[PDB]
Amino acid sequence: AYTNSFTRGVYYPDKVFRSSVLHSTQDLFLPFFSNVTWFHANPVLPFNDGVYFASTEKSNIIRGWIFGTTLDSKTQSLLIVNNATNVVIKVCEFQFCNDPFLGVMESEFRVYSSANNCTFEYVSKNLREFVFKNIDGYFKIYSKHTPINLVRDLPQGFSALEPLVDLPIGINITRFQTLLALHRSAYYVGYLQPRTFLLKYNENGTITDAVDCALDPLS
Amino acid sequence: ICGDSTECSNLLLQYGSFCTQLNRALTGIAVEQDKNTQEVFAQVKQIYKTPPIKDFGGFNFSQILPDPSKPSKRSFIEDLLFNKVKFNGLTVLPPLLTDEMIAQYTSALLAGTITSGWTFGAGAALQIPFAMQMAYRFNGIGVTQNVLYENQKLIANQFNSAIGKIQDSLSALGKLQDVVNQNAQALNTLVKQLSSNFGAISSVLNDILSRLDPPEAEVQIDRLITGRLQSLQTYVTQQLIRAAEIRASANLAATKMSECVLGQS
Amino acid sequence: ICGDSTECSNLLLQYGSFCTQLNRALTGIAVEQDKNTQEVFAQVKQIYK
Amino acid sequence: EAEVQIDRLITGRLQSLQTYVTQQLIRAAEIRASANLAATKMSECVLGQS
Amino acid sequence: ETKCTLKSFTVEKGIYQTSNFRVQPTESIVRFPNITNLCPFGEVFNATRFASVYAWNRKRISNCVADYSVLYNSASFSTFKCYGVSPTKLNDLCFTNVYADSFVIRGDEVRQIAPGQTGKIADYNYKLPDDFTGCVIAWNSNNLDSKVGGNYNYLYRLFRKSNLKPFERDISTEIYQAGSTPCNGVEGFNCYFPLQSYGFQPTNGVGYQPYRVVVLSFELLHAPATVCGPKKSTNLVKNKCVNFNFNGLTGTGVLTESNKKFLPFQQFGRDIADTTDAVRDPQTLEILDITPCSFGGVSVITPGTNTSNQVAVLYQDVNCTEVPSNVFQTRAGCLIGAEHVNNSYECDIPIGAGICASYQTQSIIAYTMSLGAENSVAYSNNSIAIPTNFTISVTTEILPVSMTKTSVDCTMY
Amino acid sequence: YADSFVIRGDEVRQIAPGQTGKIADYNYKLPDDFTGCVIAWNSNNLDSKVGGNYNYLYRLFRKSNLKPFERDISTEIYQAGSTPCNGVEGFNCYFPLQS
Ligand SMILES: *[C@@H]1O[C@H](CO)[C@@H](O[C@@H]2O[C@H](CO)[C@@H](O)[C@H](O)[C@H]2NC(C)=O)[C@H](O)[C@H]1NC(C)=O
Ligand SMILES: *[C@@H]1O[C@H](CO)[C@@H](O[C@@H]2O[C@H](CO)[C@@H](O)[C@H](O)[C@H]2NC(C)=O)[C@H](O)[C@H]1NC(C)=O
Ligand SMILES: *[C@@H]1O[C@H](CO)[C@@H](O[C@@H]2O[C@H](CO)[C@@H](O)[C@H](O)[C@H]2NC(C)=O)[C@H](O)[C@H]1NC(C)=O
Ligand SMILES: *[C@@H]1O[C@H](CO)[C@@H](O[C@@H]2O[C@H](CO)[C@@H](O)[C@H](O)[C@H]2NC(C)=O)[C@H](O)[C@H]1NC(C)=O
Ligand SMILES: *[C@@H]1O[C@H](CO)[C@@H](O)[C@H](O)[C@H]1NC(C)=O
Ligand SMILES: *[C@@H]1O[C@H](CO)[C@@H](O)[C@H](O)[C@H]1NC(C)=O
Ligand SMILES: *[C@@H]1O[C@H](CO)[C@@H](O)[C@H](O)[C@H]1NC(C)=O
Ligand SMILES: *[C@@H]1O[C@H](CO)[C@@H](O)[C@H](O)[C@H]1NC(C)=O
Ligand SMILES: *[C@@H]1O[C@H](CO)[C@@H](O)[C@H](O)[C@H]1NC(C)=O
Ligand SMILES: *[C@@H]1O[C@H](CO)[C@@H](O)[C@H](O)[C@H]1NC(C)=O
Ligand SMILES: *[C@@H]1O[C@H](CO)[C@@H](O)[C@H](O)[C@H]1NC(C)=O
Ligand SMILES: *[C@@H]1O[C@H](CO)[C@@H](O)[C@H](O)[C@H]1NC(C)=O
Ligand SMILES: *[C@@H]1O[C@H](CO)[C@@H](O)[C@H](O)[C@H]1NC(C)=O
Repeated sequence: AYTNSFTRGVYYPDKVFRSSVLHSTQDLFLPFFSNVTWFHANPVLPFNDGVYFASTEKSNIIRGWIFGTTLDSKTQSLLIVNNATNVVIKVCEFQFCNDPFLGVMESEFRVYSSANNCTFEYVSKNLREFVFKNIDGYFKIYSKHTPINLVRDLPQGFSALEPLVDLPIGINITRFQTLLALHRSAYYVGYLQPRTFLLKYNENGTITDAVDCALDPLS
Repeated sequence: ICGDSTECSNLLLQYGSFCTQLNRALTGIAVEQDKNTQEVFAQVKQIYKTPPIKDFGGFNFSQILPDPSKPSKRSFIEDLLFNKVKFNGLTVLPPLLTDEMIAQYTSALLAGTITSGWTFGAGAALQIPFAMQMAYRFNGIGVTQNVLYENQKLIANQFNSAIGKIQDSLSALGKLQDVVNQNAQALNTLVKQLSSNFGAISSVLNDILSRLDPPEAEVQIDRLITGRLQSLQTYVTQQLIRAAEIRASANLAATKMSECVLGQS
Repeated sequence: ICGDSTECSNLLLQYGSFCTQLNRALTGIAVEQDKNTQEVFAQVKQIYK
Repeated sequence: EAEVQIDRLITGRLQSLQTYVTQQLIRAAEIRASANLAATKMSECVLGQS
Repeated sequence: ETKCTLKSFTVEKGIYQTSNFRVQPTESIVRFPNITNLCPFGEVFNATRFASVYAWNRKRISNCVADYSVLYNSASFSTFKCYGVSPTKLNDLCFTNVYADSFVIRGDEVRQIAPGQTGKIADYNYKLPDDFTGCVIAWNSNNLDSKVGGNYNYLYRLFRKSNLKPFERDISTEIYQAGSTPCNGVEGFNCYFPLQSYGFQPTNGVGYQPYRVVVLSFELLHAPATVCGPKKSTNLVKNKCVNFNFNGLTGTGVLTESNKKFLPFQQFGRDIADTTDAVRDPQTLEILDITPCSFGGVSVITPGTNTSNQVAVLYQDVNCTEVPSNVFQTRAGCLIGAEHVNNSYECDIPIGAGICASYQTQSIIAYTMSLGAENSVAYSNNSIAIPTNFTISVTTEILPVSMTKTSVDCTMY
Repeated sequence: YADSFVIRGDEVRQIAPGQTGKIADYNYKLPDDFTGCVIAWNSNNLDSKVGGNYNYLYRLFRKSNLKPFERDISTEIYQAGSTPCNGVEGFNCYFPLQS
């Protein structure tokens, strides 16, 4: 299936406070009214320039992503996981199952079978959006958690995404995947292009509205 | 141009009197703006006052005479009109005349006209009753003056209704908003032109200066200087062209104040 | 200045708003020309015969 | 090596000459209006009664 | 200063812009992030048991806050040589990776841990490339590693086929073969076990006592960044033109307590026309406004040198409380050297906002100009005034009609 | 004026206006608007001897880079670290001339 975003995937281009100021930016955005894939429950996707990624549930079936160029050994990759404990970022050379996942006893993690040469570690319904990008050896992640009053369909509205993380890795990326918690006892993928937007800033400094300046003559 | 830095000032000293010319050009403009206002408004010898009565033959001037219950002492229509319209070396000077003074010139021009007709514009003010002055003016357009005296009440009612319609038509001034808008917008561009490299590595005079050594940095600082001096010349030339347009308008206003307010045309 | 060349266009972006200023200046004097002839000729309310 | 140093002088001197020529156009447009007013006063105050 | 600005010895009456007033700030208060991950070297420089010389260790220090000053000045090190980079400039640079190698050698073998040496250690135990970049640190450890009788747990390799490549490592234990006769895994003449052991004692002269060595090697691949020195700071102030640096933001101005609320990831705020006007303190996390410091223009009011040499001074728009008698505050700035009177005359020298100055009462005075006399028409509903005489008056009016015709010859100029 | 000295072979690129390095920092500094000319020629057969000619020294530590055309023949013990030196060698107390 395919679906239509309406006004989705707007993130704060950077720090620096700001108030009521229709500020104009050039960056990598998800164009308004786009053609976003639909997935149910998954396969190896491309990256090619950033990614929008939403998801909907009350349980937690979406348990992180895996990134990289080959998703195996012989080249390095990232791995972002969340068991019922908390997030586990990790950067080694792995050996990934071609269909990697984790179970739910509640024993799991048939994800990889190798953790060599680790160069970075870290340990510690609902709509959960994420924007992933990778520039100059930094892997930036923006995110937002809005509550839907549906269960698993893409809604309409405006909600800007706030920066979360910054990782000075150096890693090359060309592909990525997803991770799901099996049954033993809905998600979308947009892509980002270089656009020019007009963001409206509130008096507290939040982005409340935007204009995509390449949609139509009025814009 | 430079702005604080000292490596910039010695390099800019090499361009001669380019900055002295620009300051002279801008100072001439600012001195001309006070002469514009002196020529339009200070067209009266004395500060004339209206008498405490208002027996003007049935004519009612209350919406355009000054309001004694105000700090500014403006009139009702002058109050309607006034509710509808630090940086990197930039400064705004205040006008020589307050607008209290301007409102005080205009009310004296008004009391001269309502009390003496056109005699105060040619010499000493000679009082005349307002209906008889209205009858002199009916003669000036070729109407016989009993047409005024036999229709005084109707003529005064029509004046009063037409004066009443003006506030409603007010509560237009786009010609005054355009000048303010064009000037603010031309001043915003000059400040925005300071974040451009003009083909140097960066546009901030410290990061160029703390990441290269002098022989290497002087090359980039000269590019920055060239761009920033070009921007200022563009700004000053357009202010010169825009002030000559404001002067031709203040000249038309002075002629109108002489010929339509101090006489009959 | 560039004439359909992207190499030149991105270098032209390093000067800021020079071309926006130039187009704004030239457009304001094209608008003034229609005002000029409206002020001379449309001085009559009706078309008399 | 003298080409690079002569061009720096050429650019500056051209800039200065062209600034001189712009400010003269702007000053002549003002003298022109004054002479146009003087020509009207000669017609209306000297060859007539205004 | 006016005579110099005009390039003359006689100034005529007027008002002249002569220079500028710019408040001056002092001290360079620094700011950064609370001293967090500062790297815990106290594991490689504070281990209970080091590593052999033939199988050295290799720790890959990574993204952190490294403070080579606690190393450099610890005075406990008998040898601290830096090769690619002198030691004091380490806490001011950033690399991609730091590696730390650790081992234990004799006392007089510390001179083979250097680029371009030879000997049983540098040949085949641990070889340093010829363009090394890091630093080598070494200190005596007789009391920890030497025991009574002999500590035979510290071995080294003394036979190898070929010298090591730089940073190469070899933990094999094959029987060496000196002569041409094959060895078949048994000892004998010209078939030697390749590892020997320092027998360290407690009564051995210096140069035979064990030294512990750590070799830091800074490398710079081609990433985006990594660990580096620790920045310093101070205690920001307020209500004083200052020269500030907020973890990268370099500027000048007065700092003041704010009442805006950033979002909890935004560092500084900008205005329309894009100038930094607020910051957040990295240590205490409070928002502070940064208003441009005082400044303006200075004008000199003179009655003319052909009248007097007294002078008054206007400090364009600036509260008469921070200028450095008669100090007088105007809507146009602070006036010094003229007295304010209560009379009102015709304007002489225009100051602004209704204020003029004159050389009358002498000295220089201030006041509010006069619009004009005051005439009161005796208007009534049946009164008229009629003139009984006249005057013939004649006045002049002067107008420019031409200016001078000039020509230039571009090429000759 | 003519100044004369002897350096290594690959140190001739620091005798130029606006350079850095142990020679131009504190041995011999050329102003940034130099006017003259710089001449250099190899002299291996005259100045180099079998075993090592240790009579040609250079300064390798100084408090601050030289002003242009400034000269410094002092021989005080350099002090790298904070500890005072008292005219004797040791860690962070170095003789300032190498050969
Ligand atoms: C002059 O005209 C004004 C109207 O603009 C008169 O003031 C108003 O008078 C009416 C009744 O005639 C009142 O209902 C309004 O409240 C008045 N408006 C005011 C006072 O602001 C005024 O009375 C007229 N002058 C004379 C002498 O009649
Ligand atoms: C950085 O460290 C300082 C102390 O070095 C912290 O200051 C403490 O702040 C708390 C407020 O929650 C006070 O109760 C403590 O008394 C302070 N300690 C001292 C020594 O003054 C500061 O909070 C730290 N930074 C952050 C972001 O927590
Ligand atoms: C290894 O750990 C020890 C103990 O924590 C550190 O020794 C301290 O050194 C300082 C400065 O010489 C002394 O003031 C302290 O008294 C020492 N500690 C004790 C407990 O007395 C030592 O600095 C650490 N090594 C490194 C390289 O950091
Ligand atoms: C009208 O005004 C003139 C003055 O402009 C009067 O003539 C003056 O009369 C006085 C006194 O007789 C003489 O001292 C002057 O010499 C006269 N002036 C001139 C220019 O001759 C004249 O008397 C006035 N007429 C009336 C009727 O008042
Ligand atoms: C998205 O693109 C596919 C490509 O074939 C097309 O079939 C589909 O109709 C598109 N969806 C929308 C909403 O335009
Ligand atoms: C969650 O997964 C991480 C991945 O390595 C693991 O380190 C952690 O121990 C797991 N949680 C628990 C409770 O074991
Ligand atoms: C990565 O792992 C492989 C196999 O474990 C190893 O051969 C290689 O040396 C490792 N990379 C580095 C830089 O040591
Ligand atoms: C990523 O892959 C490209 C392939 O074209 C390669 O040239 C590049 O060096 C890689 N990135 C890094 C950091 O090596
Ligand atoms: C945030 O914005 C709202 C509306 O714009 C305002 O009422 C409020 O005072 C602001 N600040 C908060 C909620 O802290
Ligand atoms: C200027 O000086 C001359 C002679 O010193 C004098 O005659 C003249 O009155 C002076 N001008 C003024 C305005 O004082
Ligand atoms: C100058 O500062 C003082 C102190 O706050 C204040 O009272 C005064 O009003 C200021 N000046 C003006 C013109 O407001
Ligand atoms: C001017 O007059 C005011 C009247 O309010 C008085 O208070 C003030 O002291 C007078 N100034 C001088 C200098 O006498
Ligand atoms: C003069 O004394 C200074 C002391 O700072 C010294 O550096 C300089 O070399 C001396 N002048 C000459 C020509 O040597």
